[PDB]
Amino acid sequence: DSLSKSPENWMSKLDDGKHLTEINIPGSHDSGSFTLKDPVKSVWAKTQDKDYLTQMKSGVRFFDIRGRASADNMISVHHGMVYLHHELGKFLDDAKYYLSAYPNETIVMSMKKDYDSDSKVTKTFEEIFREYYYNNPQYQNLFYTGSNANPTLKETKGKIVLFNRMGGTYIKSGYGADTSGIQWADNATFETKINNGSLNLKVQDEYKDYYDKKVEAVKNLLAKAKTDSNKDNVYVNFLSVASGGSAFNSTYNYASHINPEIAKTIKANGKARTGWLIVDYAGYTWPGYDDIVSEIIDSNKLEH
Repeated sequence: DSLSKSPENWMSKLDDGKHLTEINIPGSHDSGSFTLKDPVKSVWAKTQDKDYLTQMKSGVRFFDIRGRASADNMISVHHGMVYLHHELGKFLDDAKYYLSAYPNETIVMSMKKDYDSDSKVTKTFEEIFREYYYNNPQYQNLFYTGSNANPTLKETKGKIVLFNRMGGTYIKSGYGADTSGIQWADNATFETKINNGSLNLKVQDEYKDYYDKKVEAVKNLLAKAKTDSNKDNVYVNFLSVASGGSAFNSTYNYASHINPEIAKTIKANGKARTGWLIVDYAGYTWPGYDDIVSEIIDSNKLEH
């Protein structure tokens, strides 16, 4: 069958000699926002209703973690100023649990500073993630720590690869893991070289677009990924969009229109390269529409 039909372990069915970059990977934008209940606040701050484990079960492999330093030893999951009711440890344990049960999957975890540190913090966000997470013995063996600039599914399987959005880091494994980090253009389609120029990161993160212009931005990067068999090029394509203050154009409303559309587009294109598509409300299905996660998963060509 399709890999779609077994989302809990689609990556085991792949040829693990593939570089993560050439794999078509579903990701979830602001992964930990599933905790929000508040109806008013969720319009704009909630982007997921499935928890970590359920996300991973539905086939999400890219996780968008944005945090705030709560204390010199602690990172809280945040959507900008909105606290998501847990620390990073929690994502790490769910992730460890899931990888232990499906040791042929890799998880790519993005890590970003999304709001000012608690007044008590005296360390930087990068130092705290590095010392109290990445180098913590608690999470020994959880992270990829190899020195390959462009790691393969075999080298990373059963692990978290850091996708570094902290800025320059002293961490040495993962995407953008150098003292230069990743140069991120605001609300843009852009391209930048990462990992001492080893990789070419091409991102569409135009998070303030309206429906029509977003679909277009997404499809434009989509059409590029499709004709590009360079394993040194990494595509990150965010389907997600900001809502703003009061309006009842929630992130969910935008998602219910963008997801099916991009999904129908991927299906039509068959088995062509998509890059990593980061989506809101991963796994939320609408009767009579194509599912974006499932469509992403199924675009992977099985050859070996």
